[PDB]
Amino acid sequence: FRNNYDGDTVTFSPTGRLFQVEYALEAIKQGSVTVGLRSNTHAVLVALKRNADELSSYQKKIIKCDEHMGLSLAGLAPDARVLSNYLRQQCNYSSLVFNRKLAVERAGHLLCDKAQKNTQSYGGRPYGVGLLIIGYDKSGAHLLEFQPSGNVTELYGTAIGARSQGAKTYLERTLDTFIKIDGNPDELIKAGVEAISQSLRDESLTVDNLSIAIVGKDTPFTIYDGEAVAKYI
Amino acid sequence: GSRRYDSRTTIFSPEGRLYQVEYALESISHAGTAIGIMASDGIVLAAERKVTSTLLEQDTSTEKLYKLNDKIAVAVAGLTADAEILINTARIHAQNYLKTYNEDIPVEILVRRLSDIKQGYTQHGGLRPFGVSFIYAGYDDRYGYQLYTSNPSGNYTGWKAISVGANTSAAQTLLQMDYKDDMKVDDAIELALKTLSKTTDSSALTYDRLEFATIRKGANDGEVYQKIFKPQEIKDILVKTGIT
Amino acid sequence: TTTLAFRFQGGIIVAVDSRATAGNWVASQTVKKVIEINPFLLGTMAGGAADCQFWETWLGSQCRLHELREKERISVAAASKILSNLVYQYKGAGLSMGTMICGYTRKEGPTIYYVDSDGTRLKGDIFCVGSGQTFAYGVLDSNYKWDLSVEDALYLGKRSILAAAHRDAYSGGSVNLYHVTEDGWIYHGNHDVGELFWKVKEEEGSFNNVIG
Amino acid sequence: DRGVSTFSPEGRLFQVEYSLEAIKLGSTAIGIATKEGVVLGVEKRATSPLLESDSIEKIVEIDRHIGCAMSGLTADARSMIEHARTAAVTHNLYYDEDINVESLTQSVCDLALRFGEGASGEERLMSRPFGVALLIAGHDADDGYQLFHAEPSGTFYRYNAKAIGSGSEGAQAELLNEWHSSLTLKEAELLVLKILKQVMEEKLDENNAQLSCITKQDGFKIYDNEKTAELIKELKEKEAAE
Amino acid sequence: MDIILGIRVQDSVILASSKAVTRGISVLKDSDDKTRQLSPHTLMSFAGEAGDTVQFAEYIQANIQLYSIREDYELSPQAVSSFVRQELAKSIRSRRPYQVNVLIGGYDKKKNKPELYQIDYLGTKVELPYGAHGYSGFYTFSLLDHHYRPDMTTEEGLDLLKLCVQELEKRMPMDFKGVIVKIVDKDGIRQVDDFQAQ
Amino acid sequence: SDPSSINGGIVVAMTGKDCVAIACDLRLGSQSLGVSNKFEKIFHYGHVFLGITGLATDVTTLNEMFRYKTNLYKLKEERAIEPETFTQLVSSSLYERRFGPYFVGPVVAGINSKSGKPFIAGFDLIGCIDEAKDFIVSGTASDQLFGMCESLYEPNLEPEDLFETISQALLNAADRDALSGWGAVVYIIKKDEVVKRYLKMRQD
Amino acid sequence: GYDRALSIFSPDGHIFQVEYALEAVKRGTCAVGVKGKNCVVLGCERRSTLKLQDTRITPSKVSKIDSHVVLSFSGLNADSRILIEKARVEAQSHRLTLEDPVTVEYLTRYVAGVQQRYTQSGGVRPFGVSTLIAGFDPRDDEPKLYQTEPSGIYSSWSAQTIGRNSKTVREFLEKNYDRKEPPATVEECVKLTVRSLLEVVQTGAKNIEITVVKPDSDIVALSSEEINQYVTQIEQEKQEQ
Amino acid sequence: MTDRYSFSLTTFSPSGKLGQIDYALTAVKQGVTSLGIKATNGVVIATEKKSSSPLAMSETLSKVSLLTPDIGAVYSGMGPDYRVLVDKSRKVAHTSYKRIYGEYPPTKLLVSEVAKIMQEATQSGGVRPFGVSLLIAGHDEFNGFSLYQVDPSGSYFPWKATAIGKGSVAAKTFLEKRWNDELELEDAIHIALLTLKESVEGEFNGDTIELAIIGDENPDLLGYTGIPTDKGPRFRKLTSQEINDRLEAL
Ligand SMILES: */C1=C\C(=O)NCC/C=C/[C@H](NC(=O)[C@@H](NC(=O)N[C@H](C(=O)O)C(C)C)C(C)C)C(=O)N[C@H]1C(C)C
Repeated sequence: FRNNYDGDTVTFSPTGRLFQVEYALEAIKQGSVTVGLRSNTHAVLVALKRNADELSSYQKKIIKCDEHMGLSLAGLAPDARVLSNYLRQQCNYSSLVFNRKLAVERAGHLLCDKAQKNTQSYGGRPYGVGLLIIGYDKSGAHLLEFQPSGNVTELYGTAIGARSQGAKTYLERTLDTFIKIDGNPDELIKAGVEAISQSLRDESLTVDNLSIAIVGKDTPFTIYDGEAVAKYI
Repeated sequence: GSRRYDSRTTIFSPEGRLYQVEYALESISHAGTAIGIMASDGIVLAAERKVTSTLLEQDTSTEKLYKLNDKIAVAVAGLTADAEILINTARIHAQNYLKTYNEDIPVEILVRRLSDIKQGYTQHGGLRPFGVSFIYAGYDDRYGYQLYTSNPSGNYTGWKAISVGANTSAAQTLLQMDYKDDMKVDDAIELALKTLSKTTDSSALTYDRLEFATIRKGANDGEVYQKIFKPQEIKDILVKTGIT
Repeated sequence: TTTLAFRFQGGIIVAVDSRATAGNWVASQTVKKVIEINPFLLGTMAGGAADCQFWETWLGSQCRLHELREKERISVAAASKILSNLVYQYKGAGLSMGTMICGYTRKEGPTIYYVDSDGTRLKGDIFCVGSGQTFAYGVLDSNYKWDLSVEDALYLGKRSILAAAHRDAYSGGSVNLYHVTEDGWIYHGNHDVGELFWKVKEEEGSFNNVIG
Repeated sequence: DRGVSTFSPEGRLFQVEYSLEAIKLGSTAIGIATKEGVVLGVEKRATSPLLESDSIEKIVEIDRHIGCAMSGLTADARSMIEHARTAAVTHNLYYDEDINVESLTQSVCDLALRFGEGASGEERLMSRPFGVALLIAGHDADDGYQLFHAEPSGTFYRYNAKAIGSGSEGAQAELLNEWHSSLTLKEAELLVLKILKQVMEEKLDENNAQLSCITKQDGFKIYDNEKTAELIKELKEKEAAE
Repeated sequence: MDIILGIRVQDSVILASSKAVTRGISVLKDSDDKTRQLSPHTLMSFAGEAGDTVQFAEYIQANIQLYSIREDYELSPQAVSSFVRQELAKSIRSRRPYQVNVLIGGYDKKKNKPELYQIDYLGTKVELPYGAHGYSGFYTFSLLDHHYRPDMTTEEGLDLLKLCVQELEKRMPMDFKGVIVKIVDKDGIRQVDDFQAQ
Repeated sequence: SDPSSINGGIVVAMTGKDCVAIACDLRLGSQSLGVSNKFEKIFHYGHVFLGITGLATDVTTLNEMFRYKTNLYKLKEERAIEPETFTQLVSSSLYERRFGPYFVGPVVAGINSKSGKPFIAGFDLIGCIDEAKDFIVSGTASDQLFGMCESLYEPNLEPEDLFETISQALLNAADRDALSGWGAVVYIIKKDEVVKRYLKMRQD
Repeated sequence: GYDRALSIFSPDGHIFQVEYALEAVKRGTCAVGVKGKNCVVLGCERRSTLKLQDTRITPSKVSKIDSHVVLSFSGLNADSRILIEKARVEAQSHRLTLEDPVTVEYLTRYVAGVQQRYTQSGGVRPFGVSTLIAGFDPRDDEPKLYQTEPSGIYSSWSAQTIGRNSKTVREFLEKNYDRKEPPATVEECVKLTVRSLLEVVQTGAKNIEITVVKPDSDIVALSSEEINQYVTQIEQEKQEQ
Repeated sequence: MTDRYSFSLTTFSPSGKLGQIDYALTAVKQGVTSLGIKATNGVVIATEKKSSSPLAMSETLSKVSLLTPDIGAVYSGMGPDYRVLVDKSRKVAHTSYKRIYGEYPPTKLLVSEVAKIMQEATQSGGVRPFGVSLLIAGHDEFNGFSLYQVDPSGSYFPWKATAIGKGSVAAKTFLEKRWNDELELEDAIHIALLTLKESVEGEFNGDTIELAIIGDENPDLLGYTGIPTDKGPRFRKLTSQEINDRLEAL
């Protein structure tokens, strides 16, 4: 069965599925967990960084795209670089030409359409990475979940990666609470760290192992690593 | 997409062989035999017309001997259509050389070019190779009379006597048996007809099944002459040599 | 502008002025008309500042790549041809540069190449390039000998730029000196014409014309 | 067959994975970083006594403050080095400063995924991934001495010590224990030289192994046989000492 | 312009080329060799636009050398000149044409005869007993038209040049700083190091 | 200035009784400077002759082009090209460079081997075919040539007579043109044989 | 148009088309090169599957890239031509731009790159060729000998052989070539080469061509006799025992 | 989109055969019989109009086509392939010959051009060979009258007479008997009609047969007067009427 319809993305399975996209989608589940959540004043990203040896470094999971927008990845690191770079250009273009900050909702539509192009044309491969985008624009704080299938969604919070279902349930439970943590970043971040910890198993989150980013009202998107995140462990 | 139907005509076998080149050769092996014999005072080209008939017009016909230059000609073994494509590019190449240097193109230079074209269809393009093998017979003031051979692979070599097409093994053996360095053109002419006569799959070697050409330095002049025999000229030479 | 480079028993001498003009306006008196391609390679500038300064820097990059690639310092001849061929690509487009590529390699010894935006490339012992060239040639030609103490040659070069700075309205500011030996090039200071002229006048008794 | 950029059901790119296999067959290469500099060591591995061993170049210079070692199909690394050198020199021409070691690495990694038969993202022209890994080592004012492992996947990591090639898994295991944040350049040299000896089928001498280092003061240098040989000796003695 | 002279005697071709290189107001060099050897028995002298001059000569050189290696043979002088004409002929209709004039002197080891070819930037080729590019012609063409014989020796030829070079130093407005002479013959190409007083 | 006036030279063709003649001067100069007196401007491919006045480089180029084309034509057609056909080939070849033409004044002369009829034609620089039954003139002294021909010429001259006539037309025309002369050559063409003669003329 | 990835990785990390390219080499006639203390010699065997050729015109196996460097090979002949051309072209180009002929190492690095390139470019198969390139760098007397293969890998050798039965002749060379003391003579160097070929050519003075390269563009190919003689003086060495 | 079929669709099999060409030839065999006969003063080409429906108007479809005013063609095999081949053939006679020399191409050369077009569809990327074989008959001043056959391979040969399609074997034999080098055009036309008869099952009249010839010049068919050297086209397609009048003396 499947074996006859998963050789590329230009083929539908007898049931209407696109396996190559689905396999790509799998690369994400195999990636390190990362969480995203937002109040009305801020949006926060929390990610678990993974290392190779103990002689190695911890691969970065958060990327800044503009002063008001940024994301966290799960899956193929290269693809995240490609996509985030594309998002940087779109942000940049919106400013240079229209002197306008690219709306998060729009950034999402762009990513979706860019991804979609590599799922209907022979030769291309879908992107193998999931992205959580947060930003503060003219309509406030936002959080988006991007999938290689092209599906981009706006949420209050979410998580992607291995054991991610843990955190996602927590947030889906905490909702009414954190969505009101306005005017208090340290509280939203703590809620974020508590969410991600629900997806732990191997170890516990350390200092050169945790990564957090935040954007908000009068807060340019900034990443925190190492001792910078110590006050949250 | 397309990948599914791609034969991949340009790949190595686990043995390091070029499938298509091999198969192309396999095709050539069933083509009318062509023989080239080089003597001290000239060269000889002889080929057996594959598929003939009472109705086939022969005075108008040509399927194995083509004039490339005034001092160069080739004998064909394989797909005529494929051969013509190459032959024409060859005629053009010779004229270009002439235009650039105001000198007739040296025989090997023309052969290397054609061989190179072939070689290409072997390394890139995804297209099939030309199912052709040429016996080149030409003359220039640097190496005098020369006899060359090129095949689907894109490789070429020089010869004193050589055959291409069907029954080459048999033909080669017979030539290897009676060829002698000091041969004279007419000697070569006979050896040629004899070999064919012995390898022919037909009953008798009649003129209506042959094409003949000679590049001799017409003594009464001092220059070289190319001559493709006409039906009757082949019919005559066929009697003299003793095959009537 | 005045730039000169010459070969002698003790290697190569390179001297330049430092004035930049935009028409008759004096833009600067402190421009570096000598590009240090590397420890053994120097380039002089004449013509358009931007053109020389830019392309000669670019040359340095090309030389460095050559050395990484071939594991060896590039030859003066080759360095000069990189510039020569590049400049020829733009022939007719408006580049303006009278250049000197000078260096010392074990295989070539002291070598000087003249390269202008015309596509002209020449090897020689003496070359004076710029609006002040003739003036420098006047002094240099009639005091040059193959046997000059590395100290005398240095002064002859400096003095030649001095002559040019004086007569040429487009030359002036200060003098920048260099000495090139197989060990590499050695910088021999920046001499402001403001003080240099009077000093030379008084000590040498020349420029007897000017009122002192 | 199957596209050169097809995903496996596990979410991996076949060609990249297989690429990694060819690298496991490569000649050992080890990199150790210390606050005194980074050391790069490699197994020559001549396939015959007639092969002039010093014509084996598996440690090359990117720039004066960046050098790198390779493992796997080494012919594949020529263009990577070219690109790397060009990037390094170019950054200097445009910014009048040295290229950061990490950026240089990131640049090399960006070529990595530029393969395919027509991938919808730009114009990736290269029929297959590279079949070689790299240990890029250098120093810059921003993050001092650094060691990077760059793979055909396009990803790269920073290591205090890293071994790639045929004996990697084993040698890495050793490095895990041997390495400590106070190692000296000298110590690192012997450590590399030692681990190389343990994994090499051949009897490690100054002809089938090569050392090199990168220091802020003298840049990237490749130890000449005479120098390395004496380090070999200096090692035998210390070992035979206990 | 520069002085480019060529005279084909009995068993050789002699090329004389002014040594001066002047740029505007100053003569920058007095030892310039306006020549390139295309093959062991083929020499080409040139004059014209500042950049194109050498660029074209070296380009032709590279090609003739490449042909030699590939064929392990040396093209006849006639053939070499025909190649050169074709190149200039293309140039004349290109975006930016080579402004170069040349003289090609070669010894045809086959025919065993010296040959002189004159070719301008337009691709105009002519074979002559003697030729010249620029103004030089206006003086020498009648000098040689007078004192010239087909069977002259290389020695006689060199004397004929001396005659020409003198007239040029007498009537030409510029100081071309003397010429560099070269002889192409059955044994190849050599320079007459002693002409600055021969 | 005028490219067709850099080198100079003239060509002229004439029809006689079962014969055709075509002549040319031998000058190749550069403005006032005479450079070569051995620059023949007549060529032939098989039994078809082609004279070409104009810019020397193009004269050479066109000859090399028509040789190339006539050679391939023979290899494919298995016969030598005829005057009429060649005229067409010359015309289309020139018009192909309509907006950047060769600066030449082509003249064709020959006898149709199948009909034995004499043939001559002239063309402007972009191919305009002028097929005359009496004569064709070309070159920097074409005005003079027209004057000579229009008077001297008369139908069906015998080879020996046509030769006198064409030679006198050429000779006297060239002597009034500063850019023509320096020697002439004349071809008398008959079905069987073709004779070539060099004329003795002023060398100034 | 055509850009199919013909050379790709397989599960075990192999690139079969490249490997199969080597197989083509293994099937090619033998080629060998040994460097003396003041010269390098190249030897090649001539197949005999057919014999009635014209050796005058049949293209030989040792090719000149420039006047001071030569290249021999084992594998597909058609392929070798394309490499030899590119090399000769690069040679002239290098002289034109650097105003200096290529070093043997440079020329080798170039050819190797062309081969490597054809192993990771779409629409093409690797060269079924392996080469031996030798000569003397401009103004240098230290003999140079290098070898390249389909993969794009190269390196220098004191002596090396490629082609059929190369395994054998390499053995002979490994126990007959002393780096400590290289064939101090052109003669003794050319002898060692013929000896090594005799291990596989099985008596064929007409099936063995030699080429001697000396410093300063001194390249010459020996005749059947000159060669036949070495064959003679060598066969006696044996009998005399 | 974009044709990704840049590779050959016709390749060599281990036996040395080029399948697609073989198959194409097979398609030709299945085709309706067509033949050609060269006389001493003309050539004739004919075939059967196998109307594929009694409601179709066979006149609106010609199997015998004029390429140049002295060259005509007929085929066997795939009608649509032949049609586009005829257009290409008529155009190439212009673009590659008449526009250069101001005269129509001689038969062998035009045939040579058509042949090439077919050869290319045998090696080019993404295509199949043409499923037809042609019989070109024409006349040129230096070669007189000629008859040619062009196969899907791109090969061509000159004939005194021959037939292709369904009953080619049988027809060829009937021609080898009746042909001689002294036939006058009318004789060939007759032999033609006789040969064709055998290959025709039911109706056999000027409406089910299509025949044209290359013979004398037809000034009457020129369309204008005043230019001596322009004497008219040698190609002429017989009319239904002309065919029947002949069948009466058959
Ligand atoms: C050497 C003096 C000269 O050799 N020649 C006189 C011309 C001077 C050029 C240079 N100064 C400049 O180039 C000035 N910039 C300039 O002219 N820019 C152009 C413009 O029109 O704005 C551009 C290139 C179209 C400015 C940089 C002073 C000068 O002073 N030349 C000196 C020496 C080489 C600096």
